[PDB]
Amino acid sequence: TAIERADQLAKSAVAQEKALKRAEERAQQLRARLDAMQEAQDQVRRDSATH
Amino acid sequence: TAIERADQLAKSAVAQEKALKRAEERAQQLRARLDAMQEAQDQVRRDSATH
Amino acid sequence: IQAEEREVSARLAAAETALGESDARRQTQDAALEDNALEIDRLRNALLQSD
Amino acid sequence: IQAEEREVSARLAAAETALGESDARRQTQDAALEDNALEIDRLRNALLQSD
Repeated sequence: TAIERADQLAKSAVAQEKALKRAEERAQQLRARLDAMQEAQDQVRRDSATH
Repeated sequence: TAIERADQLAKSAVAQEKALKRAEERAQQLRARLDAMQEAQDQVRRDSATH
Repeated sequence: IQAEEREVSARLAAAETALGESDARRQTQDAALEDNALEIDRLRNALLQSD
Repeated sequence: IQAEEREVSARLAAAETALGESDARRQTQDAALEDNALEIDRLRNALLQSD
């Protein structure tokens, strides 16, 4: 019984690892989009200075 | 040995449960920061319109 | 219409997140259920032989 | 922008259908997998006694 539980729990751990990898990749995408947005804000700030 | 290894993987599974939770709140927070800079851009757009 | 676009795009993005997560657990649940089905059959054979 | 709103709402409708279908299928196989766990416990017990 302990071997059965250990095997299924290791499988669950592998699934959890895959889920965190997905979440971290998509959070990285969110961070990159935020960073591009900030750079755009910078350029608009330069435009405002010109005005 | 089976009981020991099963307990170790139980602890690791709990740990990555906590890590997933953490990444979830932090992704929610950084999504809120995207939102905040979104309202910032709305204000700055109407500001450039006025200028 | 711009505001409605923003809110719909956001909540659709959340829906895509949820569907990806649900698809991953579709896979894990179905695979684990198939493994336990194999276990059911093998214990069927074992108990038949023993009895 | 009206057409783009239509497209985004269509993607949202499809996502909301797939999410519901996934959740229902998940509930069915979740109950089935719990029942499978109990039944495997029973077979392990019968193997106990007969062995």
